[PDB]
Amino acid sequence: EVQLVESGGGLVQPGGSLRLSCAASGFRIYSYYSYIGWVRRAPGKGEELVARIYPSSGYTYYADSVKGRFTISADTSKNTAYLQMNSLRAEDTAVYYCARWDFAGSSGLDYWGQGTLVTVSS
Amino acid sequence: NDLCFTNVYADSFVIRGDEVRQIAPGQTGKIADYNYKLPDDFTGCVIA
Repeated sequence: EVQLVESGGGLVQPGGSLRLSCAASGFRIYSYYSYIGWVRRAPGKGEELVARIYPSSGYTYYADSVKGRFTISADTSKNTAYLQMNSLRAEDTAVYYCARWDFAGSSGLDYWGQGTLVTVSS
Repeated sequence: NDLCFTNVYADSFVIRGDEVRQIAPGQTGKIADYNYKLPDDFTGCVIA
């Protein structure tokens, strides 16, 4: 029942952009202060944190490697987290995954989506 | 180690590395849903 459901991967031209979408199924995001972010695994790498959005607090947080280019947003009516990746480069090819952090007094990313591949190439 | 059980079951299988994350409570996917599923209320260990 409770799961992270995602789609939106594909091929993007460097300098352009691609948007990913991860739906919250079995739970709501805003009303429970649940936080949904994105993680990526570039070829040759392990997991890298990309961004997290907290609609209930009105905040977005980012990893240093994507600051200034990637924007994380959410639609609280559609109960969906989105990652808007602008100014993509070949180095950003990765499988992108959505992941769930609940508010806390520790916490962490326990729920994961399936992942989708974002290929950035000319 | 401080928790006593009547039985501990060591369930064993081989999967693709990107599906390791599906052997877990709270998960869905081709392995989590059709091959080997853990309960959301899983109090055990997933070792890979």
